[PDB]
Amino acid sequence: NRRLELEAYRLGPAS
Amino acid sequence: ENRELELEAYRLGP
Amino acid sequence: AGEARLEEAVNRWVLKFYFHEALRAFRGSRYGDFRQIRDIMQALLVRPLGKEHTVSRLLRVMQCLSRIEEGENLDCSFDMEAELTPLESAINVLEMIKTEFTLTEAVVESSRKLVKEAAVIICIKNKEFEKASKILKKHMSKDPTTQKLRNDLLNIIREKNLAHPVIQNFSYETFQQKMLRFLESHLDDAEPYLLTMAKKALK
Amino acid sequence: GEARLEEAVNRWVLKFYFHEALRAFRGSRYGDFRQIRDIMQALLVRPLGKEHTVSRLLRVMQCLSRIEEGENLDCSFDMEAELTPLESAINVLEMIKTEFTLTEAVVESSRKLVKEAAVIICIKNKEFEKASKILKKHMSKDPTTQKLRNDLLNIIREKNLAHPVIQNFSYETFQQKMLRFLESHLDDAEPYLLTMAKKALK
Repeated sequence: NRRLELEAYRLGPAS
Repeated sequence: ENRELELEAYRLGP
Repeated sequence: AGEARLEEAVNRWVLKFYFHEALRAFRGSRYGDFRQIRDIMQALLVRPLGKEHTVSRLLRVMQCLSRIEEGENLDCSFDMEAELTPLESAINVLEMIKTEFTLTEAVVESSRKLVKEAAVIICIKNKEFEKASKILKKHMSKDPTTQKLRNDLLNIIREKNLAHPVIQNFSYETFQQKMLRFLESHLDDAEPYLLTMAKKALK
Repeated sequence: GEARLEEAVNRWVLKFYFHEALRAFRGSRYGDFRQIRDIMQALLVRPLGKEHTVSRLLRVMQCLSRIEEGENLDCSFDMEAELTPLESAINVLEMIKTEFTLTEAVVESSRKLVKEAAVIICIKNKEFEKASKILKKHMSKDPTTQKLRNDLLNIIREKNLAHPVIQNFSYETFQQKMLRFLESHLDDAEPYLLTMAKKALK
């Protein structure tokens, strides 16, 4: 879904 | 695709 | 009040400035510089910025470019579960951009086609055919403008034909820069206040 | 000109967030301080030109960072140690003494506090060997510190965490004294970005 890292406005990658 | 200019030893965080 | 509203104002200037430098770095294929500036903006977004549509729009574009920049690394993930490749993630961001920028489907379709094509081709180039098929199925089976291309790609995958012109003529550098001009064309192309003030001060 | 425009803005931004970091710290808003610190850290990787003022700035920023995390002994600021954050603060303090060209007598008073605090925190975390080692290497003065140093030696051996010296210690009071010490050797003037924001919002 991603939904929650998107809302967080995450620019850089998880890993 | 550099593009620093310093080095650490000015480390603020851990 | 006029102590926090001062912090929010400056934080907005600082963010908008580094956004401009990030685009300049990307434009010149200086991706090391882009990634460094991205990390600065990342630490900045957690600060109070008020509620402007402009910083929100800014961050979405910034998110898209970040995923496109890491797009050739299928081992890289932007979600904590590593379900999606960066270009699959970029597709999701593009839709948010279409929404927040109030774009017409006709305006977005050509560039969205580019991202979808790149996502599949990178998988093919890495001989990740199962992944290619999945992405193809999920992003081109139900899209009117992609059918002609979708057909070429199924055949390429099934024949495992990396020597096909569609694969051989693909340039990831060319792809990145095409996406950037699209995103820049829907941006307030005015110079950031901090740069302008620096130009006066050094004059 | 080119590239010198980036360095100019980078300096304004660093100096501004330095100003905000001190303000956050002064108001005991350490969450805001830590966030601002992370921004300044991410900036260090960019070109800043070379000003003596930002070097002094970063040292103070370094001292406050180690002091802010001083209670977290699982935190490390150096990559060869084995040093607790307050031990790192002591090392930074010496850089500050040199770079600010301060006299030993001026620095002496505030360094005792850090030495005092570093030992007491190890005691509070029941890290007595570390407490002893730090005590033996730093607090080993002799004059006005004799009464307290002896108290700490006795506490460590008996593991008496209920001793008033340990119980009455206030880290919040310690932090704010250190900040005020550091601010006493700092200019003084408002950061350019703040001034521009004032003239902009009136």
